[PDB]
Amino acid sequence: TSDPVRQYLHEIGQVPLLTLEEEVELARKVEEGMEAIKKLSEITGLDPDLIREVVRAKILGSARVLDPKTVEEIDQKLKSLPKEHKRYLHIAREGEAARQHLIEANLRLVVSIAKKYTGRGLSFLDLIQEGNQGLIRAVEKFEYKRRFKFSTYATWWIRQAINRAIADQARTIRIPVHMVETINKLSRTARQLQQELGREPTYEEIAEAMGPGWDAKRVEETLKIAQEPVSLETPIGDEKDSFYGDFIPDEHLPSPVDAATQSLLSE
Amino acid sequence: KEVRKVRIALASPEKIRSWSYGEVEKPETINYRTLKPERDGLFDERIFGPIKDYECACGKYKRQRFEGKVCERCGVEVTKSIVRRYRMGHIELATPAAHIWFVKDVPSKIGTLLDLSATELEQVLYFSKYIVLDPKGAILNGVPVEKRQLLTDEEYRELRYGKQETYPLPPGVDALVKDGEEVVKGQELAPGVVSRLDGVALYRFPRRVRVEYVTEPKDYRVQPHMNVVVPEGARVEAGDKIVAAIDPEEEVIAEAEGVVHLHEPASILVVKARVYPFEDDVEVSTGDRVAPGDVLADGGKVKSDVYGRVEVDLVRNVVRVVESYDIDARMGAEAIQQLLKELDLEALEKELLEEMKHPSRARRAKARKRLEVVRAFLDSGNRPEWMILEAVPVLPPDLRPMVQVDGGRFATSDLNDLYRRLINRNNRLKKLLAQGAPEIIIRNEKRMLQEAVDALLDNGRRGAPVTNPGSDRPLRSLTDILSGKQGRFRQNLLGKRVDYSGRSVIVVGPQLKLHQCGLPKRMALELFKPFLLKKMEEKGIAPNVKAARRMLERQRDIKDEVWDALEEVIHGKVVLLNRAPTLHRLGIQAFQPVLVEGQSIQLHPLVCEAFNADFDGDQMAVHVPLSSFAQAEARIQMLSAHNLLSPASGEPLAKPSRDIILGLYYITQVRKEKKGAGLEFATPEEALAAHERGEVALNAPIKVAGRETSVGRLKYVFANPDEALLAVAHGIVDLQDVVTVRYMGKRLETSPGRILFARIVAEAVEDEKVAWELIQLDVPQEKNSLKDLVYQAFLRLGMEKTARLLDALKYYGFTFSTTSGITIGIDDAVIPEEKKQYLEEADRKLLQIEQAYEMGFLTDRERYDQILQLWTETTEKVTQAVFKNFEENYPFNPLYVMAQSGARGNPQQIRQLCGLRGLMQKPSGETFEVPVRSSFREGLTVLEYFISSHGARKGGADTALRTADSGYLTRKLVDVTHEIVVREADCGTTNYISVPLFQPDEVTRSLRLRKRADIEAGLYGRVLAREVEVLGVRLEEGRYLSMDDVHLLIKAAEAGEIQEVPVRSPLTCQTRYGVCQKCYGYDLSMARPVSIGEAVGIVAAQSIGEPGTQLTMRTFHTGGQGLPRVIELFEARRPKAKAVISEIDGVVRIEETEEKLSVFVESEGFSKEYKLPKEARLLVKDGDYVEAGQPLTRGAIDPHQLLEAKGPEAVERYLVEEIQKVYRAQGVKLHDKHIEIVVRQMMKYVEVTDPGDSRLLEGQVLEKWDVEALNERLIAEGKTPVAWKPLLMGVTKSALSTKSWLSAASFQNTTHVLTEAAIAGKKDELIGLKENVILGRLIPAGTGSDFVRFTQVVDQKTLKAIEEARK
Amino acid sequence: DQFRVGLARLARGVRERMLMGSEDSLTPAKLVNSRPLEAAIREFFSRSQ
DNA sequence: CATATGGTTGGGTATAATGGGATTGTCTCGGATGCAGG
DNA sequence: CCTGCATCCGAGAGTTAGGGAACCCAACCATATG
Ligand SMILES: Nc1ccn([C@@H]2O[C@H](COP(=O)(O)CP(=O)(O)OP(=O)(O)O)[C@@H](O)[C@H]2O)c(=O)n1
Ligand SMILES: [Mg+2]
Ligand SMILES: [Mg+2]
Ligand SMILES: [Mg+2]
Ligand SMILES: [Mg+2]
Ligand SMILES: [Zn+2]
Ligand SMILES: [Zn+2]
Repeated sequence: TSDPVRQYLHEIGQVPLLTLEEEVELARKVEEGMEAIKKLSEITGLDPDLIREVVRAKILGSARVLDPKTVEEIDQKLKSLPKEHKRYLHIAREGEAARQHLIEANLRLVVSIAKKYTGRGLSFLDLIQEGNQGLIRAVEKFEYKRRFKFSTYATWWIRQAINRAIADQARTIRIPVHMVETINKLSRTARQLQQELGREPTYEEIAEAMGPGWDAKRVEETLKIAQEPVSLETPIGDEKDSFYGDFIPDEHLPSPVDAATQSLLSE
Repeated sequence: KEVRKVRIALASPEKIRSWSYGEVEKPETINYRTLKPERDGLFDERIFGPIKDYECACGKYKRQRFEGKVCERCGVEVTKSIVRRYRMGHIELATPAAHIWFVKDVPSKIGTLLDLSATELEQVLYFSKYIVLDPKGAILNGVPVEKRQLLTDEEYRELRYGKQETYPLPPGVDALVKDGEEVVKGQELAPGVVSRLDGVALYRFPRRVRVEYVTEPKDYRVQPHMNVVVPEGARVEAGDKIVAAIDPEEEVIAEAEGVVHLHEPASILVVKARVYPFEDDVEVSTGDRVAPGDVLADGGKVKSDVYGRVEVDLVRNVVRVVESYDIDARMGAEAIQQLLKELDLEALEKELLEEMKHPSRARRAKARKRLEVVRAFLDSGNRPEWMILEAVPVLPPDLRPMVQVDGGRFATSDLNDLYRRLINRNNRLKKLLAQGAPEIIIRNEKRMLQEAVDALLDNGRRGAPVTNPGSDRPLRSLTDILSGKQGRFRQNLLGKRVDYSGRSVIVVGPQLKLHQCGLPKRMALELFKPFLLKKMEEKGIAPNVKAARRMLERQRDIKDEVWDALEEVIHGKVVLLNRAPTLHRLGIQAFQPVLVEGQSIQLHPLVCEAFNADFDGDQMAVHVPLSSFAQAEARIQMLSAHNLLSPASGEPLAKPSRDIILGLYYITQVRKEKKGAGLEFATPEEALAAHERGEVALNAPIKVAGRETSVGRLKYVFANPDEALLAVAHGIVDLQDVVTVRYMGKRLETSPGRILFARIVAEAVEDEKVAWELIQLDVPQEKNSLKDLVYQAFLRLGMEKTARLLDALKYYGFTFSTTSGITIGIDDAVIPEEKKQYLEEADRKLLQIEQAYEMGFLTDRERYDQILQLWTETTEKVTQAVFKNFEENYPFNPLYVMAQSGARGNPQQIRQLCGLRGLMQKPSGETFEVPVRSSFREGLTVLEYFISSHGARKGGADTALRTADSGYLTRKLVDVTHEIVVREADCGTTNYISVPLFQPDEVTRSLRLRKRADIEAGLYGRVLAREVEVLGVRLEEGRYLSMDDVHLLIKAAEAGEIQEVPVRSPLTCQTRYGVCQKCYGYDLSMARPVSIGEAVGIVAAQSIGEPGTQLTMRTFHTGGQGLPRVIELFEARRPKAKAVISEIDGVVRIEETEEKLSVFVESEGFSKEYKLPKEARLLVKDGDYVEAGQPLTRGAIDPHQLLEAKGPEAVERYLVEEIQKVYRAQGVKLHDKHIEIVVRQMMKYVEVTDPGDSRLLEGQVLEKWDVEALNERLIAEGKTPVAWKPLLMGVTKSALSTKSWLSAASFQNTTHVLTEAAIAGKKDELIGLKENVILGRLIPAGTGSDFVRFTQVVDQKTLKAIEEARK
Repeated sequence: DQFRVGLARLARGVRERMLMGSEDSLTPAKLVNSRPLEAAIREFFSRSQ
């Protein structure tokens, strides 16, 4: 009942894995469905994204909630094309189904990859969901003609999605991706120079070890901007009665003395 | 306009969206470079307002005069920055989410409305099972499916799509069946494969292909990376391709004309579906759902026969319809909201009303409970679908601040992290929906969003609480903010930190008057600083207030004249002194401050008892009432000199203690000598001569001429008190010698000390006759005598003269205690000789009991019990011996005098100091076999010390752990009684209670007159309900019973003239939300009728709660059913040692077997039986008579059973008597009025048994006053009245069931109270004190009462001028 | 006990480094990250009741 | 008003990889509830 | 069908004080300066 990790693991485990034949077939169907959909778009003259969306909506069925009017009208127009063209529509349907089946079958690789990123500011389920997004990207961009296995191309995209999500959402005050990478490089360099030096290095050492364009003031500013905020509800003392925010005075509102001074000054 | 009511109700998505000033679209808080809020973030100035006053973000508009100007370049309105703590935002959820308050508060509102269990609701809301919204003629396992049915994922899919199975085939093994042929269950598809479901079988990835040639065959191998194009059993032509491959050279082109066959399938897919070949364009595409008789292909030549889903396989030019349905089953908050919108409340209400006619009681109760929610929704106007959240409100940023500490670091609230998680998950869900992700991923994301909303609203309720990484601390949700001891209500609304306050250590102030306190100069300067600035401006110390403040800032810049200005500032004003814990109202008192040097507050000795204060490090707080009203209230109502009697018992509370009692007792005691010892003298001259010769002591009780006297009374005869005191000053006689003095026209044989005490009282009260009447001259002055004197002086003269007398007594008691020569030495703990004997006799008898064990006459229990009893009696005898020795040999011993005067000490402690320590308890609770035979003067051994340490530790633990149950009880009583005030002079009732004067004997022998103290506590100050004639004295109706009246009634009762007293009580008052003056009686702190406007509920709660904190079962001494029983009584708890009572009347017949026992109560109509364990003890005998409601065994009576059997008044009497027994056992005096108030609140509600022609439901609990008014209305219109029975509920359940949702929410069970009030749309009318305190209003009590607060005052000149103007 | 907790965390980091890297070019210095051990010691000596 | 610089943000990597990590010394009390008997 | 009977879960448990873990590459709006 509880513990959503167990529920998600069971739901992924209810889908059997794939062999080479099934994987290659699914990749072929997705690719030919994309080719067929662009062929339909060329024949009808409409936007490819819209026909992709209507085909996907008609496949997903009523169960999944552009309104039904446009989807029905364009579908019926699509079901009006003469022969040798509607075949493309059928191939597009099969390709979309193949894409869904491929993602559903390869979801477990996402969990396997994401299970090694815990303790970095994101919960387990968030890492899995971002890995799923990366898996969707890899499925969409995968090219089977190279005879390579799908997981080899999928792992890179899954890792990219997980890393981007960690860089984007792990901090209360958002720091841009390049600055986050700079902080990580600073930390790595400082750690290596700590181990080597047998003591914590001073800022000049880190500045020298980063390379040209780095001085001690820049290192200090970078470590200052890397500070994370503390909680106003941090417990102080053993008893459950004192919080950190209880010791912070308000400096915005004017004090009674200040207001009286202003009123007397106005008078 | 004034605020009079506060309403709480459910919020619609439209209401929430109208609250918001904009939607928060991003989880960003502030920029990492500039520390300004990010656009569309949690701190955006466009949504919540500008950070600076009257200034937009980009600085275009940086001045005022532009109120309401929305910057074109930034979008920031120009207004006060304070709006950042008022303006809300909102988050638009991609999918609806359920408000956890209405899901997890048992019983669930959503579950109760839709008849869904908690497990079923949990399963649906968190995406574990589906719920059907439209069956669409679906069949599951042969049974049609109905609405509101739960399907598992397997059942749902199997029904939505169908059945299929894939069986793999190892290489080299062929399939016995052909592609596209029906296969029945059990039909073997391979030598090691057996199918399970019916339907067509389909080859998957055939390994090899046989292509003939017009004939002769040929084989082609198919690798995994290549597919087959030609359908099974189809001829092929030259140049056509068969096995399409990745490589153009690897493609297989048919050389000649030949048929094609496919063998060695990698797997077989058996599906349950229909087949339909076609030869031209088809009409329905893959993924389409069809019905029977629908067009498939060939322009309608082929038609569908079953419900299912269509796949048009172009390889074999065939449409396959898998048997499925269009069922509309959904999961989650979307489905729950759909069910909620479809609900029609009126029809459901009608179904439940018909359901209320069933003979079953449980079913009827369920229908009533469901109807409660249905009717609450119908009356309030709230829509049920509003319990599902669509737009999440966002708290203003200034209440979830992100502030920079002085060192440049940042501190933030957990709400920011919760909102960030919610926004991130919502955005990811929206992104995933826009990408057409599979349903498993979407289901996971929707579950995560629901959990995020649950954590934001109430973290730590379902599942593991959300914590920040690197810590185990749960994040603090809004529910945590509202509720608890650290929550908003209890920490910031019912109690606050205040200005103009200080604290310091306290020191005794013996030279102070009763109304004065010593305040440090620096503390006073800081406390009265604005007044000092005004006075300094008035004088010439400073030109203006600013310069004065700068002067007072620096210590070295302070001069002499500012102190005189301060002395002028405080003239006539009072301050409030408070010592924690404040157990009763006397924990805060008003005093006139005298400015002193040093840093200690000086406290009057006579208020220390009221404060429970001493001088070993205690600290007290000081507060300054500011306005004229506050000063008048402090000077008139809470001044120390105006509060001399206890509000709980009416006894004096400011009274002599410790040194004062010691000094007065020392001067009022008389010497006794044994030199003469009753000798005989014929003439006084012989006695005088004998005394001069040295044979007779001065104060020896001799007999001369047949009368007892002493040589002192004949030798020394004084004309007046002045002569006796002059002789004392000359050393002729001592204050303790008995002489004869002429005073008040009489010749008194008394000591000069008693005459001096008489002169002290007379000079303090400035009246000789009344003072002579008040004092008891012929007794030593101790605690009780002084208390009686203070009370009598109060009654006869007034508080002002009483305060003067108290001060005089304090001064003279201290003076005479200083010079008395009271000291403690090691020899002052006199050891009696008899103890030695007492010990040897025991060492003798013990041996005998051991002989009693060597011959088998005694068992373990008998020997242990006998040893314990022996040592107990030895300890008692030693105590008596010690005190007899003190009384006979050393009548002035310091310990004896201290205990006898009531100054300090009790007999047990003296016994431990002098006689022996006694038996000790093991940690298991059993006594040891050897006692501690050493006193503290002789010194204990190591083993005895360790043995006593167990009891010492047990006492310490008991104190620390129980004080919180007593505090809890006090809080519960305040919450249940806070609304009761004296609201009128007379309610007009003719009902009353009868106070009894006799009690049944413990052996049922006869009635014995009750103890005087108990009768006093039950009778003093009450209003007589009926006229009384006793001892030729007529007590008229409406007479407040004074102490003399109570004594007269007791004396009349002792003569058999009266047995009971009829009086008014709060139990029978009819005033709404309070009592009346007559039904309450005397204000016990003033000994005069209570004033209208008094908050008597708070006084009652404090009076009950104060003694239990300390004096209940204070330091415990480990030397040889208290509070729990009171808590059990106030909560209407059923006892675990419950007794058995006689429901009816009848005769007793005991039926005894050797294995079982029973008691038959045989009436004239019926005879019932009671089976009880054989070991029990019976209070009745065979052939006895018992009335209804009488007990049949020993033990506590169940109050609910008594209510059912005997009625309401019997339960009120039982509750009052049983609560008073516990307090009497500890020696605490508390008048019955307070307990009666609490019991009246306990017995407030009724339960409907028959609704009659009303809208009420059977079993619906409601207030007795409301149902009485409704019945009166019913009678006026002339219908059938509602039938009800009284209910009894504990204090907690009564307090949580009140009408006011604010007080109940601030008391306890905050989430439940708030959810129920929001569902019902309850309006708080602000009747009680808690609500007005929460809103910061004037409480409707005391000076804020409507009876007194509209009073006007005018002088005669203005009044006559106004009269002339009227004329 | 706190040292053992830190050492277990260090061992986990060593395993991840072993797998994610290159078996041919590996040294003890590259495998061991000592930050968890120092963090555990600091927490014990600064935050333990 | 018109650019020119850094800061910011979106896109990409191809042997193969396929279900996670903690759990522990209170005590009572009251209502909801599933299970057993008659 | 009713009823009672263990069974489970949820909500309580005094005041004041003081205390404190990849890297790279290229396009694109934002802001700064004249
Ligand atoms: N946890 C605690 C501990 C103490 N207190 C308060 O501090 C006092 C210390 O008294 P104490 O223990 O020194 C005995 P005292 O009252 O002076 O009595 P005696 O003269 O008869 O010996 C208690 O009586 C309470 O008012 C509290 O509120 N919570
Ligand atoms: Mg505190
Ligand atoms: Mg004391
Ligand atoms: Mg003290
Ligand atoms: Mg004489
Ligand atoms: Zn602006
Ligand atoms: Zn009344």
